[PDB]
Amino acid sequence: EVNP
Amino acid sequence: STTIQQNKDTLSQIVVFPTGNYDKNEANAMVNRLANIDGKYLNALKQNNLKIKLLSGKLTDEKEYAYLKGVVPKGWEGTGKTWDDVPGLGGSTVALRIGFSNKGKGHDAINLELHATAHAIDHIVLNDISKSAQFKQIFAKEGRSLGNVNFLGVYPEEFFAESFAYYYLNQDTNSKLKSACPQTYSFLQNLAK
Ligand SMILES: [Zn+2]
Repeated sequence: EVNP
Repeated sequence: STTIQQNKDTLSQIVVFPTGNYDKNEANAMVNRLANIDGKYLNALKQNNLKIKLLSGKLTDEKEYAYLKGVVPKGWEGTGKTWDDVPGLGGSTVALRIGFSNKGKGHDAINLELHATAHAIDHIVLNDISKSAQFKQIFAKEGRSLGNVNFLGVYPEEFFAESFAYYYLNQDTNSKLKSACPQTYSFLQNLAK
């Protein structure tokens, strides 16, 4: 998972 | 003093510095800010072999984030920007541009590295607690109270990460969170016990  | 030192020791096993030239003093400042995070979370990140990668260039210039070139991040729709323009990423990994810590440096978080690391703690350590029913109820009440309503107010994982950053950045942001988001503050206080 990636989040800004 | 000894607890901050222990946390810096733990971070020495988590933080990865870039190859090549970079601002060593600012990288050290980022580590010092991360050391305010409760040691139980830092120890759990170390145990899970989570690396906090500090970068001197764009995130998408790293081989492992090249796949995000041209991708529009969640919450960045309509901005004309893509992951190529984002200074901080957190989740299953953490990647951070040195020099972009402060709000307004290409992002809206109160602190880039605490916000990104909060995502890793949420996802890796706490098994996506920000998407749990308990936190969704808190988010429903308090999730717009730090502003950025179209981002923090829409995605509970973003409200979690930002709240976490307020809790741990400094005494002033901690006090502001308590006044603005009392249930979130109590939630975070109890999580660290
Ligand atoms: Zn975020």
